[PDB]
Amino acid sequence: PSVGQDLPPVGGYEPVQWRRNLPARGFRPLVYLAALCGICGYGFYRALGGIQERRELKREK
Amino acid sequence: AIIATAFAETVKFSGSKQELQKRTLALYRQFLRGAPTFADLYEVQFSIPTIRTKIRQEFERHRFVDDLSIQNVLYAKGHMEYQECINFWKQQAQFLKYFPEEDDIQGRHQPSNFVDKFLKNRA
Amino acid sequence: GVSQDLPAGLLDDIYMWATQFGDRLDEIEELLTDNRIWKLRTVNIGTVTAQDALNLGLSGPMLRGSGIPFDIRKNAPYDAYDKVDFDVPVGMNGDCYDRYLIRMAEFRQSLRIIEQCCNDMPAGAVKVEDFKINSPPRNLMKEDMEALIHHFLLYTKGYSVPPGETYTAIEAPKGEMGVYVVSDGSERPYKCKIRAPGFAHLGAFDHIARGHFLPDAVAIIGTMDLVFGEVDR
Amino acid sequence: SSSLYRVLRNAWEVGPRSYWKQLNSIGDTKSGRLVGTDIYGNKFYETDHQDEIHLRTRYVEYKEKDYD
Amino acid sequence: NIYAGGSAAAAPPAGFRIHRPATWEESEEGALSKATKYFLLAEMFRGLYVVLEQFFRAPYTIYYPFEKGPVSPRFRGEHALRRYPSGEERCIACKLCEAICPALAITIDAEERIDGSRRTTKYDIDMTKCIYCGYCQESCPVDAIVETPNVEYATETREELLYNKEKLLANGDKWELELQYALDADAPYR
Amino acid sequence: QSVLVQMREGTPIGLTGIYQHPNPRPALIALYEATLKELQDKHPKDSVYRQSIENLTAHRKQIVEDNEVSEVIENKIGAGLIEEVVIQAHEELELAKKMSEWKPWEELEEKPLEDQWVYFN
Amino acid sequence: PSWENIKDIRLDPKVHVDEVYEPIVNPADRYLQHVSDLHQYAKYIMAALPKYIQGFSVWKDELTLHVAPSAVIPVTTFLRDNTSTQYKSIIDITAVDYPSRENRFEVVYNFLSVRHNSRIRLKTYATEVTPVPSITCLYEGANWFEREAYDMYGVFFEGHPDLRRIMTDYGFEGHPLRKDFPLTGYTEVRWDEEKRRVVYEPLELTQAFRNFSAGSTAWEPVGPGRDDRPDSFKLPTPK
Amino acid sequence: LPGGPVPVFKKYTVGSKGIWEKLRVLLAIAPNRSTGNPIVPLYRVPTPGSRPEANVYQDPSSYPTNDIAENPYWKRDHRRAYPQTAFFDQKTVTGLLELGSEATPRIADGEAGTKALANIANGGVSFTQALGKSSKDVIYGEVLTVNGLPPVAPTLAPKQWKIIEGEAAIYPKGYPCRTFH
Amino acid sequence: PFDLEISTLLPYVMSIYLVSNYGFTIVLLFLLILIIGFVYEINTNALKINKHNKPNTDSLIYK
Ligand SMILES: CCCCCCCCCCCC(=O)OC[C@H](COP(=O)(O)OCC[N+](C)(C)C)OC(=O)CCCCCCCCCCC
Ligand SMILES: CCCCCCCCCCCC(=O)OC[C@H](COP(=O)(O)OCC[N+](C)(C)C)OC(=O)CCCCCCCCCCC
Ligand code: SF4
Ligand code: SF4
Repeated sequence: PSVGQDLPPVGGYEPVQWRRNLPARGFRPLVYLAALCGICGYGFYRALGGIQERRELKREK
Repeated sequence: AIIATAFAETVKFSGSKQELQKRTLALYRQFLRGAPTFADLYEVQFSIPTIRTKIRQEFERHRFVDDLSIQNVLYAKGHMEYQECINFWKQQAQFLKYFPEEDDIQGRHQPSNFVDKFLKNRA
Repeated sequence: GVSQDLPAGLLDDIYMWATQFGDRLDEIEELLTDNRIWKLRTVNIGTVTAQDALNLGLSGPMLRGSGIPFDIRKNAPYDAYDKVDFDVPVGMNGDCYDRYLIRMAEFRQSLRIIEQCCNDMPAGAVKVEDFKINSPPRNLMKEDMEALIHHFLLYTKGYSVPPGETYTAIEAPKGEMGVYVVSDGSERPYKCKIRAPGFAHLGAFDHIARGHFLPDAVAIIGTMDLVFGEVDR
Repeated sequence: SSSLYRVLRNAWEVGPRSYWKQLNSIGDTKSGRLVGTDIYGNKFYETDHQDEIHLRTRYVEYKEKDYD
Repeated sequence: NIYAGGSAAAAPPAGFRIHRPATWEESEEGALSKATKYFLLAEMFRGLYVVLEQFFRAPYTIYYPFEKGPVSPRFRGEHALRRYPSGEERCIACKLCEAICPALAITIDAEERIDGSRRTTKYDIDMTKCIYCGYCQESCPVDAIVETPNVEYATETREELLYNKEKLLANGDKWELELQYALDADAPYR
Repeated sequence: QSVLVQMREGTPIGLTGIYQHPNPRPALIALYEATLKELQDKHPKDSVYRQSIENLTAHRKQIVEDNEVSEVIENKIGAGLIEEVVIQAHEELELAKKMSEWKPWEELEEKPLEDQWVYFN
Repeated sequence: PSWENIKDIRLDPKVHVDEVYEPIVNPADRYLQHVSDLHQYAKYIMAALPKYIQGFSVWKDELTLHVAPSAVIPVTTFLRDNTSTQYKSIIDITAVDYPSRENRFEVVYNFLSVRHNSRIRLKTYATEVTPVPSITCLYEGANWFEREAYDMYGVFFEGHPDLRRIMTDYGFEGHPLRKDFPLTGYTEVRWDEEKRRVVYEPLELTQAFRNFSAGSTAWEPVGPGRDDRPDSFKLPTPK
Repeated sequence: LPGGPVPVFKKYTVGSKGIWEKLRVLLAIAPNRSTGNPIVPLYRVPTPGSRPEANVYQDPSSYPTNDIAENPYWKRDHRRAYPQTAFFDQKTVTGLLELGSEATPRIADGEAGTKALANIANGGVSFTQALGKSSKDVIYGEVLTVNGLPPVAPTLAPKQWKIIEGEAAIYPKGYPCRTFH
Repeated sequence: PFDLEISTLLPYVMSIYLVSNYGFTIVLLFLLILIIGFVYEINTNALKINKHNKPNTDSLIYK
């Protein structure tokens, strides 16, 4: 006889996760490069516009 | 362990006594050249000729050994002790195992006769 | 056998741990496996050819780093590992990176063992049947004259082993660890000897670590897994 | 958890004098329910609250400035 | 069939041959797509975002003199010589704790006392060579010495760490309410 | 002539340090024929060693002579991959060359003592 | 789909047997067919090298070849090189002293063919001063093992680069795992205040070692036991 | 595929609640990841010193061994039924090659057969002479295998490997570690 | 010699408006004369330390 022991459930446990859970996340790399070139080029727009404005200010002074 | 340590020798057993005599001769030469290195290396208090006379005395211990096989194990142990001493693996506290009586006088009341041994029942 | 029975509610607990550990180890895998720094620091470091891994006496994750499919719990199984289903990871290049990738998957296979043994645990006795090699329960030895005699003798004197010699080797996570014991026939072993797995690994250090740089003499220590209770004793 | 709202609401529940005493005592702010007192004199508390990690539930408030 | 000799049914498995490693030209990724991951450090940023997620979660630390960690009743700490109900020393000097102790910490002298009962004159444990195996507790038939779950008794001298009969009877005095809780949950499993 | 037994650089293979060996079977059958010829010339025909390695390499050489492709002969041989098999046939060739110097079919030169080989009954 | 609405494991029907049934069987019975195969293999190995193999013993799927010391190197090469054997990996090699024998130490070699999944043992002998030759020219991994078997046992390995002590003190005089060497040893260590170094002194204990081997059984505790020898490899009774 | 990703409500971890769960499904790499902390009412309640199962516990045993009356212990001891080391000299193998075996005895005239045994027992013939005198059928029956090949180094339970290649593998294609089953 | 260029580019960056269209081309030519010495350096692999951990290139030719 064996009373008072720990035993598994009669239906068993549910299955655990032992596979690798590494899902690929992010946009495509061409999306990040296109976004990079867009952010950069808009920055160059504002920067070179400000340089020309500062040149006209230097003319006035 | 392809390559061996610097001052190593592959252990090899000689069937003639005169080859063993040549090897112990070469080994005394190797200890005796390396005694200034030992005095520098272990930062000892005394002079180099005391190391050299310790080396002579430790060969004076085993001079009248007859058995070639026992001479062979004795040679191999001596070369291992040389390889430990020259490579600085032994430290100064185990280098000075070799000099127990020089470093300090242990005290008064050295028992020599039966009576002084008896009064302390050999301590 | 075993010292004593499990506590009353541990089997429902090892499951609750396993369910979250499966995710807690995916996360450690993220910043090492596809780190370019951790990759570059461990790519052709510690390369062991498969014919040199045998002459050096290397085993476990270092022999299975180098291509050879051998592990004791599948090849010569013991302690109910035959009844439990799992797979084995074995690298292909002898580097420190395939010794790394096979450790990362033996976590997975071990969690698979824990689940399959939580589900399939039977009932019954936990120590061996007889009281001439391990002690009676304290319920019984306070009632039984025979069992009090056996209890009082297994601790003053001990049990006696038949005269013989054995080398029994299992697979520690460090690699193959065995013990060679010579039994007198008395109740003390005439001779014991552990074969430390890391002893042969540290003994194979200068065969591998020639020609590497000084930083790469340290990431090779971490793969041969030197805990040093093994190597000297 | 490590939020500011938890330390704020426990500071409100425990009260400012016992807040200052628990702050000189521990770094945390804890609200318990007085399970009992010691023969040496050490009040013990147990925590109901939902946002408590495992092994955080029970604690001692000592009596002496020098505690063991 | 029949195998050669040097030959079992451990042939190579079906598929033990590797495939040749792919050249650069037989790859599905473009050069621009691959090198965007190269110069924009993609998986480095992924591993960065992992530990940024870990910044915003609950720590594990418990505060030690105010909150203690886990205890099972089987746990072992310092030693204690228990007493019977109505106060009797329980140690019948059977020397079984001495005979089993794997590090030879126990030393006992035993004499028949005035009652004619068998008791220990001297009981002693060296706690500097005790290894906490619990064989001394497993071996005693009267269950006279036990392991209390106290680990907080660290000292400043060695002399204090040598426990005679009197220190252990005072421990088995002090912890008896607690050892009740331990042996109510352990004694079926022993 | 000279023969190759193990590539130490080339197309990779499942084992580390081994690589793919070009033309395994002519090297294999020539290494076999060298084992057969030296073993027939230098060992006595009574001896059990000569008998079994002659039979063994005759069996292996028959399997190598029969089937045309690599993946089927390495299933019928029973050893590892054929690169590994060529290493083995090389190794038993060198063994059969050493045994003629050591001459082990002789009766044993160092008999043990009676006190030697006792183990507590 | 919440963590408060998760089911608990602790209340559910758990499996309950009234009574467990475990048949009883000798664990030596499962070996017997392989032990017979091991017998036939070892008889072949003795017939192949009759000059070098003095005996063998099969215990229970454990094979041991019994070989002279001047016969170490020719047997080991065979165990490496023959395709039927292929005992590539050295596992562990060590010594055991029987002080009652004239040749005091015996030196055991364990091998593992990872091809055939087989183990093998090779036992030779050596006295305190006479050697046994080293197999470290064959095996790159053996030499540390050989050298370990040096320091504990004093057994020599002729033809060994870097033979010296390992895993003992550097100035240590003696060979520890040896029956004449006492347990606690000869010396002890303290910090002398005067010389400002550690000093090595003769031994002295604050508690003496009490062995409890004095007081073992006076009844022969195990019998002779049965045998696993197959009917093919024991001598026929006449008629 | 049986051990694949399961969502985080089957994982016994303190997780999140309310609008902060909707926040962290957005700001995450994989949404089915626990936070590591065990649930306080579930994990280790009741504590091991206070269990209702310890009151009812009783020592386990199997039936043909806890039996009160049918077994005697000598039938079911196996420590005393240990087998011995089969130690074979060189001369007892000459006996097995020339006398024979108990399975196939090549001995007639047993009263003279004891004397035929006795000179080998004293060292009459040699082992190389025993191999040379032995017939080809004896050499190929008991020293060698029946085909004439050397006996393979025996293993107890042979293992046949099977490499798992597809989506059931532990690492996908491109990683230098393979699963071998 | 790379540091001395970076401090030689420092006079230009302050006068970049004055030398419009002309000092631009001179600084281009200056930087290009530097870049070809730099590609000499990267083609020789001067700063790279080799490893003498060669995996035994030479195969096993026998007899
Ligand atoms: C506080 C402001 C922080 C701003 C973040 C820093 C600069 C931006 C870096 C670009 C990374 C990125 O956001 O990429 C977006 C991708 C998710 O897209 P996907 O699921 O893989 O589908 C793409 C399928 N395609 C390819 C077919 C189109 O990655 C992630 O969200 C992972 C979590 C990073 C969260 C960073 C916080 C911003 C909230 C975004 C919630 C969606
Ligand atoms: C290799 C580089 C190729 C560049 C090709 C881009 C052509 C795009 C056409 C838009 C021009 C425009 O319309 O923007 C003109 C702007 C704003 O000037 P404004 O003040 O509004 O003009 C008023 C005229 N006044 C002053 C006489 C009154 O000026 C610029 O400089 C911004 C140009 C866009 C930035 C391009 C940078 C490209 C990235 C280079 C990364 C190193
Ligand atoms: S404590 Fe127990 S084992 Fe020790 S002497 Fe007392 S009764 Fe015996
Ligand atoms: S716990 Fe172990 S070492 Fe300590 S006294 Fe008990 S038996 Fe001895």
